[PDB]
Amino acid sequence: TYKFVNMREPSMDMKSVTDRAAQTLLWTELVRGLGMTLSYLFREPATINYPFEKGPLSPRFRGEHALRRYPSGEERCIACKLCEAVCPAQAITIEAEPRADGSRRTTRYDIDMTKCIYCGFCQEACPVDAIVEGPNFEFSTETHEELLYNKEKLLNNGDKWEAEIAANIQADYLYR
Amino acid sequence: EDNKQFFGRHRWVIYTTEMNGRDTFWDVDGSMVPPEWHRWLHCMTDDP
Amino acid sequence: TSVKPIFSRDMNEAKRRVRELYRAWYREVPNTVHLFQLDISVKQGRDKVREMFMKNAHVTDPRVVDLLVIKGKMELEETINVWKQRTHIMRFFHETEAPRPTDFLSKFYVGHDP
Amino acid sequence: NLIEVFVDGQSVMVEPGTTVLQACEKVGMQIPRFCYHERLSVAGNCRMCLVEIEKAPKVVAACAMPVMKGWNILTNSEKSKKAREGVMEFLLANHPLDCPICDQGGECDLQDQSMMFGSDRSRFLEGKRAVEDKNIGPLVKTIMTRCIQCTRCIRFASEIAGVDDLGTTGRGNDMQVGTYIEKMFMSELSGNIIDICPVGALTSKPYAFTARPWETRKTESIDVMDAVGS
Amino acid sequence: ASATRVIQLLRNWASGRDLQAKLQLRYQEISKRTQPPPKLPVGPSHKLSNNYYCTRDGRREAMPPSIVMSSQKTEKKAVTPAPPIKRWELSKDQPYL
Amino acid sequence: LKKTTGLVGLAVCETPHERLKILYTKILDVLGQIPKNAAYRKYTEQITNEKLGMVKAEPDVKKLEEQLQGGQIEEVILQAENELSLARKMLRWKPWEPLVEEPPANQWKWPI
Amino acid sequence: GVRTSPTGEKVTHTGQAYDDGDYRRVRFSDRQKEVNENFAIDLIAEQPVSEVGSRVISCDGGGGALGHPRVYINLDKETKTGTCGYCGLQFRQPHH
Amino acid sequence: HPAAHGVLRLVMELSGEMVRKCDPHIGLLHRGTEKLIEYKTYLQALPYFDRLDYVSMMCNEQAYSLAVEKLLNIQPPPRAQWIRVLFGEITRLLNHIMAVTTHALDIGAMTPFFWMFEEREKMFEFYERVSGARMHAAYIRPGGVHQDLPLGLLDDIYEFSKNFSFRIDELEEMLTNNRIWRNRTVDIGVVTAEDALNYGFSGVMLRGSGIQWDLRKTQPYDVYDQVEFDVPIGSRGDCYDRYLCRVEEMRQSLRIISQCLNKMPPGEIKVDDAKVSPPKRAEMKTSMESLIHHFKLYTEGYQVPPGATYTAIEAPKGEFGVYLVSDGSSRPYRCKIKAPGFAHLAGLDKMSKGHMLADVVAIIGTQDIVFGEVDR
Amino acid sequence: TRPTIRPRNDVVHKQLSAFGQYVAEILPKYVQQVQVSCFNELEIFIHPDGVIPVLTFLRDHTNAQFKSLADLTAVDVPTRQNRFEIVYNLLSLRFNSRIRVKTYTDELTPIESSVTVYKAANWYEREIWDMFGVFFANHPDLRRILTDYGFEGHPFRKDFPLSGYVELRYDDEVKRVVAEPVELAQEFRKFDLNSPWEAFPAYRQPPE
Amino acid sequence: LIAVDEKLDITTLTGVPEEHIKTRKVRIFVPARNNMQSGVNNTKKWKMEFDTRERWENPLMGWSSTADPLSNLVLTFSTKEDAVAFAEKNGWSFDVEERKVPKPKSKSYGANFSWNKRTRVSTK
Ligand SMILES: CCCCCCCC/C=C/CCCCCCCC(=O)OC[C@H](COP(=O)(O)OCCN)OC(=O)CCCCCCC/C=C/CCCCCCCC
Ligand SMILES: CN(C)C(=N)NC(=N)N
Ligand code: SF4
Ligand code: SF4
Ligand code: SF4
Ligand code: SF4
Ligand code: FES
Ligand SMILES: [Mg+2]
Ligand SMILES: [Zn+2]
Repeated sequence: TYKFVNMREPSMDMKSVTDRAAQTLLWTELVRGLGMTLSYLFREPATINYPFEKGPLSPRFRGEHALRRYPSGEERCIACKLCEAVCPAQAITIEAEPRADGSRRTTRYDIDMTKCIYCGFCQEACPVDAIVEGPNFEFSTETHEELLYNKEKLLNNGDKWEAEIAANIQADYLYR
Repeated sequence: EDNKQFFGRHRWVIYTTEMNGRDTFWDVDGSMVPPEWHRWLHCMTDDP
Repeated sequence: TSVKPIFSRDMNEAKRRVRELYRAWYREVPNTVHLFQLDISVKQGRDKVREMFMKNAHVTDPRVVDLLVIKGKMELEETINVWKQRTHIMRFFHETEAPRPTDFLSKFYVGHDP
Repeated sequence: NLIEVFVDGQSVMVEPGTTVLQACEKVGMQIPRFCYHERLSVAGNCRMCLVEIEKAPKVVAACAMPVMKGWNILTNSEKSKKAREGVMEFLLANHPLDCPICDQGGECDLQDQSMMFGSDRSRFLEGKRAVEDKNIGPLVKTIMTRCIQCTRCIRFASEIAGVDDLGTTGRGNDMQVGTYIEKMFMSELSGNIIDICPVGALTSKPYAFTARPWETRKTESIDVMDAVGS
Repeated sequence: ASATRVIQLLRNWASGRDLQAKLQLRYQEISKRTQPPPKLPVGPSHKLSNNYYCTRDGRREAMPPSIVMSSQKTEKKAVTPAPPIKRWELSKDQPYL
Repeated sequence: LKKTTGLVGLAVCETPHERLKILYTKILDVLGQIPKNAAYRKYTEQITNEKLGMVKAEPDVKKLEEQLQGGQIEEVILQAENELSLARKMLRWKPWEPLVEEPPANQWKWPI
Repeated sequence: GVRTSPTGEKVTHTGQAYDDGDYRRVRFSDRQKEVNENFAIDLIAEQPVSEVGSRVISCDGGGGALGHPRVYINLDKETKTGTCGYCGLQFRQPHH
Repeated sequence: HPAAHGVLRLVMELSGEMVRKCDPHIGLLHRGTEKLIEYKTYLQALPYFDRLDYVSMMCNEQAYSLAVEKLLNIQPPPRAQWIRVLFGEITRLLNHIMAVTTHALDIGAMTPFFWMFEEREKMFEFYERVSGARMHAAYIRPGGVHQDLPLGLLDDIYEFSKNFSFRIDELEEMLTNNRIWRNRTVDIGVVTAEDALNYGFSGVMLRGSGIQWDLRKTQPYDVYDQVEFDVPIGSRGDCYDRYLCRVEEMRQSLRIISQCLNKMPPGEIKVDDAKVSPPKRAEMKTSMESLIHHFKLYTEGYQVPPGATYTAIEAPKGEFGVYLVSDGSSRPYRCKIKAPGFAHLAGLDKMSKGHMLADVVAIIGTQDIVFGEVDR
Repeated sequence: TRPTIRPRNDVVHKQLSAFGQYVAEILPKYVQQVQVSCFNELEIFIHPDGVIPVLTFLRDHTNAQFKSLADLTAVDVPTRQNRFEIVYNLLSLRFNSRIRVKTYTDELTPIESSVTVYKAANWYEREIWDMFGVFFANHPDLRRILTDYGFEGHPFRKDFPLSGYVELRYDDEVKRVVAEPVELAQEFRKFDLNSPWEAFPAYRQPPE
Repeated sequence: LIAVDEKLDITTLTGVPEEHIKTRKVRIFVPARNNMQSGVNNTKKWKMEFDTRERWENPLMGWSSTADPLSNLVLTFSTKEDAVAFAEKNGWSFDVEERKVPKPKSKSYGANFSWNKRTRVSTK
């Protein structure tokens, strides 16, 4: 079905003609627009008091990255390179070798945050929940090099945000 | 917290005047909050 | 095998089109130097036009010549209409590229390139 | 003289004694396999290559069944698909969940043939089997929970390398592959067991954990360590 | 919202509508940020029997396009790509604005 | 009769039946120059005679539009004009001749 | 378990440390080098060994669906402990 | 230029202020999206479509997903289809708000911009709650949707839809009957129906010119054949008529959103086929087949049977099409993206004949061009 | 019920097959092949010089009113003698249908411009020329549309590198942006993804 | 319809730099089967790829850098003649490697139990 947005004709009776002439000479619809803006003036503003107030977020929010640990302190990442394989932008560089104790662990884990598109495929592809996208989004730097995270930086982010990251994963892990 | 205010303005933080070793009387950042209060303020949970 | 000609049929008509395009480019260099405020000479511009024409002097297929003159007309109209900037006109001159060595000994010294 | 056989109704002339697998190969169809290697003997125990003959009530082992005159080999029939699904179900029922920590990873025949010929779901609601890992030297790393008892390494060891220190001990679901003693499988042709093992049970120890198959670039060169010119 | 009664009256008179009925600011009427744990369904293929992938394989039922006519290889009525599209009906809900 | 056709740039015709008859007769005359065995000629002659029979049988515009199933009568007239121009061009092109040239051996193979 | 190189530079858990004559140390002047203080190898060594009276045990890292893929470790060799290789966790049978 | 949307170079010849010709120079936002898509797999190429028309993001995702599922010969589950339709209509509301407010801002009016962008902020919150990304969600995928809705999303969407017709009414109070707006828009950029069809216009351009055509009604996709809505039809084919059509399309999208909320069915969210869509995390961490399929899907990707398809949807800016060619591998062989704004910008020169500079600005606004999708 | 498999439309398949036979009969001079894919898409393969007659027929004929040019692209297949495959997507609003018309050409062979049948062909053919090097004979204004000014090479060809050969930076010595040979801080990591096990037997080619 | 008695050559139209037109030797070949798998589906199409050039280590982050535009460029061809024709018309030098197919082998399960031959297996 369909409807005509503009196919109405005005009546030509004297009362309607006089009303249209009054609208032409006396700017009725212009005063109407003025009244609408005055109403909005007296309404309550919709501005938050940043940075003392923050907009709502969800447990699914994708922000700054982090590498997690097991509750015993061991790193979760096992150098499986699934995140490196699935990364759309090829932002992850991983190099690994057997550790001293024989574990499969990474020696290099780089994420170029200027190449990352913050899509969250890496945390979907991780089989051990090692790499996650934390809730942090205020991590702007003053130089380009500071956005080239390495394994030490990501582990520090994980250790710093572990409580909030664990809470978000607990909240949203039943939908995954 | 003030639930009477409209959503978004119902929670707020007054930052400290000195954090770690930097004087933050006027220079207040949005990253000065610990992660738990960060989650509480950004409303990923209703429990402080 | 008979093939569909773009223009020019045989090679002589392709050469005629080449000469017409060369005249059009030759009469445009002073205006280009004036409008773009280039610091190069008019002689330098004409020499660059000549050099860019000469690097295709080994072509023997009339269709390839026709395509070359079509592209030359395109890049000439990008210059007459000032669609190009001074940046592109000077990109023709490689003013910032370092001179790559060409002798075997220098190439051996610099690196592994053939 | 050549005998005429049919693969999916297409005629093909094969020499007598040719197997169903080789006839399908001649017509261009590669039958799934785990224990069959053309350089080794025919074992026929993984049962992954079962195919249906048009009139036969019973599926045959394609890798070991010679073709007869006028056979129609239904490679993509319902019986063949169900047979492949059942065999893959058994294999993955006992296999361990070690793909991310497994060097075989993206170049695993169990994974590829599971993705092409098997089901997408698991019905195994029991406990799995865990097997003690053996040590056979500094070159080959054995994680024998991933073994699928295809006996390729045994056949290769004996037939090719002339070394008879590999075999199966025990029987039943507890059947194990190993030396039964602390013996190192040291030979000049040891890494070929790393190559022929279809799963990650036998993996290169110097290459352990370093890379994944999809990352690497393959350069086709020759060998200079000896005068054979491999 | 929090406002004086006179201010509300002036807003309603100027705008011409009862604004408190349709407010653009959310006051406790939204869902809580914490919810009970869900339990999502499984699906149609989570059976333990009579569930063979060969009978539910979408990709393997794809076929190469059928060659209707190939150069290499009574009075028929003229045909159309499809039956002509029927004329639309004018909306009953609100035919004109 | 109707004020507008509802389509921008398409005017209303006061004489739809006469214009349709003229256009269909012109189309039929043009098709007479096409060879009899040409597959193009038979089909368009059939559809034109089918539509020419309808326009000479129904005097009401609305009923004729419903019977033709081609939209509005102005759209039908426009389609008749397009068909006439195509008939002239096809008379020039002569597409009923055998195939110009078969493609190379592997020209439509896919995947490849 | 951080360690200090002879040049005064901290050593990462991967053993990274710039050489004495390496020019790349200039990037750390007037700035700092990012090294994580916690060493996962040290912590997992600090973890104890769980004794279970079964030949085969299963580890999922703890948390169930929040851990790692469940794997089964065979505790038959009495000369060493069985290690879950996802989480590096050691298990043993009650001896003596 | 404020009116040039950032990456349009319009080389104009003016006699005085009358426009003699328009020569749109595009490609200032050409990135090589199609070449990069050729180099990525099918799952890795989804965000590329997310970033093409960055004002109708879930609509682009839906078009790409429909094309890939048509090639794969699979079917999304009913709940996934209803979620797709619901978020497609929410995306249409977002896009039409952006279009109308930016058009009015190029004209000179800004208060509606601010109001309707507050509404856009609320819809962005919906996007972020389902997906975690405020705009580039990458939520609609071949086989269904990535995740299920949280347990309050439908209630909040109901509240938003309940309080939105008043916002549209306030928008109309400032523009619909305003004589200044009527003077600026009426009889500007008139395009005839035949010209629109030949030049290749689609969507609001055709409907404003008066052609009764809509893909959601004629060639339905997902569950658009189970919802009732009206298709606005213009009469004069100008900027004012296209503005009226867009406002009425916002109201009809409100209708569709209400129907989707009331008819949301239970069930799963992605095709129950682990060879195309990934299994759940618990199954991946307990089942060997599920772990294998997770590994293979996220490293190599599913293979798509060879073939070429052209699938189009009624995106908010017109017909958005994808011509996808697969050679049987895990990566697309060819992917041509047909953006509706390409043809409209091609037709910009004809529409601006005999007009002035401000008229050309209004014509660009009424065409509603996004140069991300124009240039690709 | 088979909830995970796309249902098929045999009625539409039959309609498309009938119309393909119809057009192949009407235009034997140019039409070389007609196909219907199993998801109901009609595809017509013609001789490259039949573009104008075939498209004019499909636009003006009463039983095929394909008044809208949905799309116009090309596909580069190096293994063919005529590598470029020009594809026309047409939409008929009268019969609520869509059709595809495919022709072939190589680097040096022009294709007649269809700006006289559809007006969108102007920018579509400009883009085809810009990205593939295919020349269109009677084009009102043929030039680059998407690439940079003075850009050399046609990027969408299969033999063109992903990152091209030049890159841009601002040089302070000359006070302008300059073009220099491409040099990457990190090289694009090429992944070999194809599995060595055949996935779809229905598409298997003869061993030859 | 004109007739040209010339070899096709489009190097002047491709836009490739003269260095990468002249100093490049592509390799036309059928890829060898990956020994780690028994599948043979990747050994059916010819490939054309360029010779390897220098890759060095980035001073920052230690990544692998390159300066060769054609390092990742691999083309797929259905036939050796098609691949050679493409290489010739684009002007690159080329080395062609003939396809290697396994020779047919006589397999018999009954040979595992020969009465007097050495093919008898000591285990199963
Ligand atoms: C001192 C403070 C005054 C404050 C007044 C504020 C008014 C509200 C302010 C908002 C308006 C500002 C933005 C509006 C600017 C544009 C307004 C506008 O368009 O007005 C022009 C308006 C529109 O014309 P069109 O629609 O284009 O029709 C043309 C047909 N060919 O036309 C006008 O000329 C109206 C101007 C007012 C005319 C005065 C009314 C005349 C009535 C006469 C009766 C009295 C006769 C006196 C004799 C008495 C005998 C006893
Ligand atoms: C950049 N984009 C998308 C805009 N709409 N820009 C604008 N200035 N209106
Ligand atoms: S969020 Fe996406 S783009 Fe960023 S590192 Fe993860 S996979 Fe790569
Ligand atoms: S997917 Fe997870 S375990 Fe695998 S390499 Fe990436 S972060 Fe490590
Ligand atoms: S052998 Fe194959 S299936 Fe088994 S864990 Fe390794 S990669 Fe996975
Ligand atoms: S170790 Fe490998 S080669 Fe040996 S039987 Fe087991 S799966 Fe086969
Ligand atoms: S391959 Fe034949 S049974 Fe194993
Ligand atoms: Mg191995
Ligand atoms: Zn564990």
